[PDB]
Amino acid sequence: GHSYEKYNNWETIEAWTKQVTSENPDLISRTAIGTTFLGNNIYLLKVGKPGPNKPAIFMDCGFHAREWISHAFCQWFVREAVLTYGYESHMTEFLNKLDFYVLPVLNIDGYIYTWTKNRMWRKTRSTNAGTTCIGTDPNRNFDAGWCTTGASTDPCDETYCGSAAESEKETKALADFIRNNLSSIKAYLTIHSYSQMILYPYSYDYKLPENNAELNNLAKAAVKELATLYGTKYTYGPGATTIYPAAGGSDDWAYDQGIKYSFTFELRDKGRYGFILPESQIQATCEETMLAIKYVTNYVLGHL
Ligand SMILES: N=C(N)Nc1cccc([C@H](OP(=O)(O)[C@@H](NC(=O)OCc2ccccc2)C2CCCCC2)C(=O)O)c1
Ligand SMILES: [Zn+2]
Repeated sequence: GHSYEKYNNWETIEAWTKQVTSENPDLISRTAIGTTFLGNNIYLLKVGKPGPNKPAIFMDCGFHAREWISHAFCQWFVREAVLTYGYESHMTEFLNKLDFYVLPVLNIDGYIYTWTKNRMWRKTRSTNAGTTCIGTDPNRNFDAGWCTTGASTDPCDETYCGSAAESEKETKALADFIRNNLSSIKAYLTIHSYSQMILYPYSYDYKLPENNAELNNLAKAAVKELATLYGTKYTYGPGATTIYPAAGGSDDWAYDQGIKYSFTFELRDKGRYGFILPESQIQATCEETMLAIKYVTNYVLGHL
């Protein structure tokens, strides 16, 4: 049984994507953009009032298996969009004017594994020749300064960058989809935990975006909206120096594809529970994160 206030396993999440789609056929369609190393379907939800050539925002969760509040949020978001459509002015405008592409869980095989075997697992669950070490890091596997810094060429490492960029069926599937929908996608948002931050490019080098001032202003105003609920303090800035150098990330890659608004979110907390954020903080985390996402969304409306 599914709950938005608890963490769901992949069976429950899969069943939910099918169920939430069938009940909101007017606001949600559902596809699979590919399969994982183990053969699981990577589901994508398109949320919005259908219409001709609508611009889109793309958000994914569950890059990293152990970061459960991530997966929890994509689900919370989807329910917020469909429950509040027509009743809350801003989301009503949002869904009429654009589409949200929500990818609930990218790294499905890893996420299963954190339920079955190792709650602290991070990487995919693909094999590597010549070793029993399992997994590539999805967020070192994109073609953005690939494996030049902040990434390991050791398969046993937590940031193993893979045998080549897009070696993972999962990262290939996501890149392929983005690359084929470049004309419509205006923002890219990728949800991780933890740290309470909003990051923008770059991490594969120490240069800043061409619209550096704009993204800085935007992040600053987003973390302000988020604080308004419970006073939760987020910080923000470029990835390389706000967290660490790390090439091959999807935010840098999407940006260099030409998506001008490209952010990595780190949700709660600051380490007191870390990846094991208790279920009793899901709702409050998700509620405050919504205000940040919606603020960014409204701004992007200015550029359609
Ligand atoms: N292009 C990017 N690198 N973008 C980016 C920006 C901010 C964070 C991140 C990601 O960080 P993350 O996985 O969410 C996560 N990092 C993490 O688990 O790192 C594990 C690790 C283990 C061994 C070596 C190096 C790193 C949080 C970072 C902030 C402190 C708390 C943990 C990432 O490492 O892919 C990526
Ligand atoms: Zn992560």
